[PDB]
This record gives sequence, C-alpha cells and structure tokens, in this order.
Amino acid sequence: KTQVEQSPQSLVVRQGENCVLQCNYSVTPDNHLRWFKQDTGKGLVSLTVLVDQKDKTSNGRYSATLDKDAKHSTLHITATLLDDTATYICVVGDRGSALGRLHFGAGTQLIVIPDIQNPDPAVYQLRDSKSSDKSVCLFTDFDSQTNVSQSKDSDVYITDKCVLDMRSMDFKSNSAVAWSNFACANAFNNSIIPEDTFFPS
Amino acid sequence: NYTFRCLQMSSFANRSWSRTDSVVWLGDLQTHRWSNDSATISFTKPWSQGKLSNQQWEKLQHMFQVYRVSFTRDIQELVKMMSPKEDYPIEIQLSAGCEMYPGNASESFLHVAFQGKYVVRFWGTSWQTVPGAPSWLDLPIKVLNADQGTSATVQMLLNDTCPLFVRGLLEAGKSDLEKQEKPVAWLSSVPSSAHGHRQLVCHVSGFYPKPVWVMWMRGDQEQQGTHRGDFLPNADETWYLQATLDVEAGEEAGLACRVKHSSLGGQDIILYW
Amino acid sequence: QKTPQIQVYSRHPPENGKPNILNCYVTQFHPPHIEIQMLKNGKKIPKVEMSDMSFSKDWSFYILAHTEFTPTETDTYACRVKHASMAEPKTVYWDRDM
Amino acid sequence: AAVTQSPRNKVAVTGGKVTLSCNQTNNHNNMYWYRQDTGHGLRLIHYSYGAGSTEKGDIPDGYKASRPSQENFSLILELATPSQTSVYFCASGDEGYTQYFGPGTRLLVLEDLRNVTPPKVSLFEPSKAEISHTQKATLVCLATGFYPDHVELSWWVNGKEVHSGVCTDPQPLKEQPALNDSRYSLSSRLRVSATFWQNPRNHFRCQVQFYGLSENDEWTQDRAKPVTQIVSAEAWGRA
Ligand SMILES: C=CCO[C@@H]1[C@H](O)[C@@H](O)[C@@H](OC[C@H](NC(=O)CCCCCCCCCCCCCCCCCCCCCCCCC)[C@H](O)[C@H](O)CCCCCCCCCCCCCC)O[C@@H]1CO
Ligand SMILES: *[C@@H]1O[C@H](CO[C@@H]2O[C@@H](C)[C@@H](O)[C@@H](O)[C@@H]2O)[C@@H](O[C@@H]2O[C@H](CO)[C@@H](O)[C@H](O)[C@H]2NC(C)=O)[C@H](O)[C@H]1NC(C)=O
Ligand SMILES: *[C@@H]1O[C@H](CO)[C@@H](O[C@@H]2O[C@H](CO)[C@@H](O)[C@H](O)[C@H]2NC(C)=O)[C@H](O)[C@H]1NC(C)=O
Ligand SMILES: *[C@@H]1O[C@H](CO)[C@@H](O)[C@H](O)[C@H]1NC(C)=O
Ligand code: NA
Repeated sequence: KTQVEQSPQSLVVRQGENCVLQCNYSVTPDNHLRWFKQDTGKGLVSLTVLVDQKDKTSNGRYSATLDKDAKHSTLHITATLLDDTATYICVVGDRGSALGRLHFGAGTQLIVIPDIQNPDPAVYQLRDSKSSDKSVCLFTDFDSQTNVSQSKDSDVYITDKCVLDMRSMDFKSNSAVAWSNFACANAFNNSIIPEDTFFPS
Repeated sequence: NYTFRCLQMSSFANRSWSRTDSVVWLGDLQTHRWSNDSATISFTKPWSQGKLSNQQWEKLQHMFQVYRVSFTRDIQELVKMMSPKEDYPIEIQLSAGCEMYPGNASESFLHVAFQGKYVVRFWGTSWQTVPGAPSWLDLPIKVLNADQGTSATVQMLLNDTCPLFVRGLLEAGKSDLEKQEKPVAWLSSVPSSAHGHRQLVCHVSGFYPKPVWVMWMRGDQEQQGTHRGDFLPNADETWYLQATLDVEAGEEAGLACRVKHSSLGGQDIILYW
Repeated sequence: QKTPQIQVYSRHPPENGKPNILNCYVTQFHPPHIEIQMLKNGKKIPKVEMSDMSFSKDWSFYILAHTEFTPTETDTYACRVKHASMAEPKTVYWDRDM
Repeated sequence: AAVTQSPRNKVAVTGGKVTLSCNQTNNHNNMYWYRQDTGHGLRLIHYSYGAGSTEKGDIPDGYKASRPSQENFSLILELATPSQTSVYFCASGDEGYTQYFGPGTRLLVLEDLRNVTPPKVSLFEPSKAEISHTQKATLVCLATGFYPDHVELSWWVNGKEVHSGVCTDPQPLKEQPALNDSRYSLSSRLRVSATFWQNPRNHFRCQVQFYGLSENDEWTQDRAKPVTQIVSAEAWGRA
C-alpha cells in the first residue's frame, strides 16, 4: 500500500520490560531514517537518525539499527517507563538535502502498564467547591489488574481508569471517577473491584 | 593517451515532460548507449563491461539507474526553487570521465552545461560554479553541496571507479582500439566562385585511426593551396576527409593527390588527375 | 539557437549501378530536437539508420544518418533537416563531384 | 530552530473559510504543510521554497498555500469540508535535509454549528477520609455539557500550571450516547500531599479552554453565542 510499513501496529507492555519496534520500507533512494516519538495530541520528538548502510545509534534507553540492504530498521526501548506510552513513527528521507521528500510510516502505538507496588483500593466521596449538594465518587489506589466497567444505569457516568504520577514522591496511582444526579457504596457495583476495598464513614 | 567520456543530454520541455539520453566514448569509439526508453545501459562493444565482474557491473548500473531518476526530480525541484528566474524549456548536459596517462596516472572531470553553457563542475570534494557562470546558481550549488552522500559517491566514481574501469577497458578493447583500416581515395572537380577557376577534390574514406596526411602535388611540389576539410564519420567507425585545391581551368593535368596513413605501411596512395 | 551544418558524402567511391552507402552528417546545432530526412528524387527514403545523438567539446550536438543507395545518372539524393533555428527546412543535395 | 502555528485548535463549519498559519524566525527558505490522519503517515499538502513560491505536494486538492514572507506560510481552506478534519503540521528547513516541525493544529469541520455549547466546570475538593487514610489529597475537576469535544483541561496552583500528580481522561465521554450530537463530559484529577492541600496560601484552579465559534461566525439562536472561551473553577487549601 505505502512505501514505509511499521510493525507491530500496537502493543501493550508492562513497566520495566523491553520492546522492539520494526520499520520496513521500499523507498529509493534511502538517505536517512528517523524515529519520532509522538505523545497523545502532541508533536514530533526526534529520538534518533540513522544515515549509514549498516548503522547503530543510541539515545539513553533508546537504541536503533538500520540495514539499508534489507531496508529495515528497529527501535529498541530498554526498561520501559509510563512516559514511553506514545506513538512511534518511522520516516525515510530520500535525499541528503532540501530536495528530499519525507516518507512517513503510520506509526506503532505503545502502551506501558505502570507498576503499582503498594495498592490501597478505596472509594471516596468529594463535594463541589460551590454547591456542596453536588458530589463525585473517586475509586483510587487499585493495582493495574483491576478493570473499571461502564455503568448499567445510563444516568450514572463512569470514566476509564487513569494513572497519575506524583514525580517528587516517586508515586503513581490509578483512579476512576463516577457521578450522577446515587451513593459511592453502589457507584462501582458493575466493576469487579478488590474485596478489601476501603469504603469510609 | 585515451579520453573516456560519458556524455549525458537531458531535455526538460515543461514541468512534466523530460528525457535523458547518454552515450559513452573511449577515444573516438562508442562503448555504451543509454536511451531514455531503456531501464539498463547498453553495451555497444563486446568488451564494454571491461574487466568488471557481473556483480561489480550490476552494482555500478544500479547506482546509475537511481541517479537518472533522482537527477530528473532534482532538476524539476531546482527549477521550482529558482522560480520565476529560470523557466522551461531547459537543456542540461554532463560530460564526465577521465583522461588516462602512461603508468597509472589519470585526471578525472565532471562538467555540467546549462542551456549549452559550461557553468558547473565537480572539483575536489564539492560542486562549484566556473568563471562566467550566473550568480543565481549559488543557491543550487549550496543545496547540492548539502548532500554529503552524493559528494562521497561522486568522489569515489571520479577518483577510483573511472580510472580502474577504463584501465580494464583499454586491456579488453585492445584489438579494436589498435585496429588499422586503409583509406581509399578518389578524385573529382567542380566550378567554385570562379572567373575561369575550378576546385579539385581528393576524397579519402574508410581510414582508421584518425591521423592522416593528404596533399595535392605537382611532382614533388606540395601545393600550398591544399585545403583539407573536417574529419567526417562513416557509420562503420572509420573516417572520411576531403582535400580541395582551387586551380585554373586547363591546368589540372600533372596534379596528383598523395595520401599517407599508418595502415598503408609506407605505400602511399598517389592518384593522378 | 545555432543553425545546423549538413554534409552529404558517400562511404565508397561512387559508381553508377553499384550499391554504396550515403551519409548525412548534421552538426553544430542546438537545441537537440531535430528532424532529419534522406531523400531520393525528393521522396523520403525508408529505413534510414541514425547514430545515437552526441555532442562535441563545445557542447553543440551532432548525429550521423546513413542509408544504402545506388548512384545513377538520373537519380538525385539529398538530406533535409528541420530545426527550430530555421524558418524553413534546409536541403543539401549530394553532389558526387563535390 | 523553532516553528509556531496558529491557531492551535479550530472548530469550523462546512463552506466556511479557514486559514492555518505557520511562523518561523530561523530565516529558513523552505516551509512545508502536512496533515496527519489515523491509519496514515503525515502527508505533504503544499510547500514553498521562498516568499512568493508555493508548490503542490502529494494531496493539494481543497487547499491553497500562501507564502507572503520568509517568516510566514499559510494554508487556506476556501470552502472547508468535513474531510479536512485533521491535525495539520508545518515544518521549515534550510538547504539541509532536516525539517523542523511545529506543534500541530487540530481542525474539526462540523456540518452545522447549532449544537456548539461551552462546558460547565466544577471543582471537587479532597475527601477528609482520603487525607487520613493516605496523607494525600485528590482534587477532581469535571467539565460537562460541552460540544464538540475540542477542549484543553489544565491545572493551576498560585497562577502557575502544574503537570505532576495530574491525569486527565484520554477522551471525553458522551452524556447521551443514543443522541447524534451528544454533549460531552471530561474529568481530571490533581493529587497533592495533605500538607499541600492543607496550606491556605495555596490557590487551586481547574481551567478548561473551549474551542467554539469565532466573533465573525453567524448565530441565529436565542442562547448566548458559544464562542471560544475559558471556563474555570477554583478553591483554596484549608486546614
Ligand atoms: C550516502 C547516502 C545515500 O544517499 C545518496 C544521496 O545522499 C541521496 O541524496 C540520494 O542522491 C541521489 C542523487 N545522487 C546520486 O545518484 C549519486 C551519484 C551521482 C552521480 C553523478 C554522475 C554524473 C555523470 C553520469 C553521466 C553519464 C551516465 C552514463 C552512464 C554510463 C556509464 C558507463 C560505465 C562507466 C561508469 C564508471 C565511470 C564513470 C565516471 C563518471 C542526487 O539526487 C543527485 O543530486 C543527483 C544529481 C547529481 C548531478 C547534479 C549535476 C549538477 C546539476 C546542476 C543543475 C543546475 C541547474 C538548475 C536549474 O541517493 C544517494 C544514494 O546513494
Ligand atoms: C578525490 O580527489 C580529490 C582531488 O582530486 C581532484 O578532484 C577530483 C574530483 C578529480 O577531478 C581529480 O582528477 C582532481 O585532481 C580530493 O580532493 C581533495 O580533498 C582534500 C581533503 O579531502 C582537500 O583538502 C583538497 O582541497 C581536495 N582537493 C582539491 C583540489 O579540492 C578528494 O578528497 C578525493 N576523494 C577521495 C574519496 O578519494
Ligand atoms: C523518459 O523515461 C522516464 C523514466 O522511464 C519516463 O518517465 C516515466 O513515464 C512513464 C510513462 O509516461 C510513467 O509511468 C512513469 O511514472 C515515469 N517514470 C518515472 C521514474 O517518473 C519518461 O516519460 C520518458 N520520457 C519520454 C519523453 O519518453
Ligand atoms: C510538455 O512538453 C511536451 C513535449 O514538448 C508537449 O508535447 C506537451 O504539450 C507539454 N505537456 C504539458 C502537460 O504541458
Ligand atoms: Na479525595
């Protein structure tokens, strides 16, 4: 279909695992090949550029190979972190000057599942800063084995899980939010939640 | 000493239409042809591959195949870049090769003409304009010189590949390069801008190699009025030349045409009118 | 635009009734787009062979056309060239005496 | 070598005119416009080799390019269509092969603007139970009732944006998934230490930048014109 093909299309890995991303192209000539990282809704960050017939580069936890004879490149990520969650894009430039055209791959989507060391699953109620009759229910501090299901009631809203990173404390936590127009004890009934989940009051 | 010349002619009629055709010469003998219509370079002699292995030739040809497509797009882009300074139609010519000297000496060249004027060469490690070239070419030169990959390839082609290839050609093509073909001569006459003058013509055809001596003579007297024309090619890779002499009507008797050529082995041709 | 020079000459000494080769050598022209015809009695000879176009030191183009022919007393032979540098086609006749 | 794009986000209607602008102060001769669509690599639309130069790329149809100066290269959608919903990237470069990319522009072309509505934003203060159990305090921000889904949610403490301890839902959810032009909700969390939340000198704000109508967009309905705007909610820390 296209002159630059990436594999896998997408993959899910756990924090600390390595992974390898592939780029195969038919572009001729092949002056250089660049790997970009693109975070969700963000721009293109260059990781490395490979220029030699048989080339190897590195940049921190990123390393890459290029074999121009096979028209093949690999990007290796060592010891994946949460922040590696992104699309990785391969691009081949067909000239060593501005007369070149860029040939873009469609990208590989990487998801990295974070390590939650000390889980403390709980459901808390939070009140609105203005009219304190309004509230939400916060299901937080569960490990990444737990799945959050959408609500059975269509007048109850439940978000997907979401991991935040308190960087200065080296602390990550999962959370989901539920609200309606309803109690927090019943909010996540449609989800299989840990049995030792803390419900205060 | 033999000059090896790769001659490229590229015509760009407008933004879409172009063709590139190439011929290759070792001295005055054609060794290759590459028509726009052909994917591959054609040998025009049995020995045109020289002493290159099939793998070496295939690799060299591949490089040229990539070059031809790439060159075409680059010119089209350079035209866009300089717009509206330069417009179609455009003719680009390249003359590239090496001159071979005794005992491993050689000099390589790569000259580029734009609309029939020599403007650019490759020299040392980069493209440069030559004296008399227009200033606007400074931007194309800058862009071309940004391409380190092309610079490395061209340096290798000119410095290494060309002399090595041609050395092999001279060995492989020895018997053709050193061929001796005999001239045949014949005489004729016409009136030429004359009150009562005539123009005798001595025709000499089929000789190889090029060096030849042709003189009108009365006895031992070399007629100084002898005017020899240009060397004209025959289709069979031999040469044609005619030597004229403007004389007075009724003074043709006694005149002869003498032809000296390496192929005759001292036995000159003498044709008496 | 430089104007094409045309030279017409036989390969072998011309003799009536004897097969020969007629050459038409077109030089010193540019741009390289050109139409070359070899004529017998003002009519286009078929199966005329063309060399590959090439160019000289001075960057002007040249090409050699040639065809089998048999000279006679009566038959005329010519080379007709059309090039953008000329308003009308230029015709040079084979003169065996020249 | 930096490159900027404006706007960063745009909601437009079919048949309307849209101009995407790119600026670079690198004195680069060469500038390039691409669009990025799911399942495709970036594709070249138009490019330019200098002021006055515009050249067609691979997919030029429905776009006009304009290079009024060395600095500025514009992509003009004379008659916007839904097929032009995309993320647009500009790049610049000199004679070298490197193209330096801008941060991108998100464009949504709607068939009609009748359902465009800005968010309500509510800030939910930390549970005293969480504080005693974890010595941490999670604030929750909720943006509700907005359409379309072109919003940017950010957190601000004492007038400076914070990223640490933040996570925002990857996509807005539909409030009425049955309906064609459902309004959306979006939630975000900011988690801080209890002592940080307990500090009454700490001013917390959740801000939602909403992308909607421009000044020159026609509005025929009685309700307030749903223009591009910020909606926010705030709270102070407390012992
Ligand atoms: C290391 C990274 C790999 O990428 C590299 C490279 O970095 C990539 O950028 C990409 O380059 C591709 C082209 N470059 C090339 O193709 C390189 C080769 C250039 C060769 C130039 C040779 C010119 C003479 C050839 C003409 C004769 C052809 C007849 C062939 C028959 C040969 C018979 C056998 C003899 C061969 C051996 C001896 C030859 C000695 C010359 C590149 O597009 C060049 O710019 C093409 C044009 C070069 C010539 C420019 C002439 C100047 C023109 C000036 C115009 C001004 C007017 C403007 C309006 O791909 C590469 C692939 O290797
Ligand atoms: C290739 O040889 C050149 C010098 O040779 C001249 O240019 C060639 C392209 C060819 O036309 C020859 O016949 C010419 O005589 C080398 O160029 C020199 O490179 C050094 C450093 O690399 C530089 O300091 C000199 O100034 C260059 N010389 C000139 C005259 O400019 C070139 O390095 C050779 N490359 C390889 C890979 O062998
Ligand atoms: C000279 O050769 C080139 C290369 O083969 C021709 O360009 C190709 O034209 C064909 C048919 O028109 C297209 O399908 C290809 O896309 C072109 N190839 C490339 C590499 O672009 C060109 O048409 C030829 N010129 C003439 C006058 O015949
Ligand atoms: C381009 O040039 C060719 C050859 O001269 C000509 O026949 C043709 O009309 C031109 N094509 C276009 C698309 O302008
Ligand atoms: Na809380």
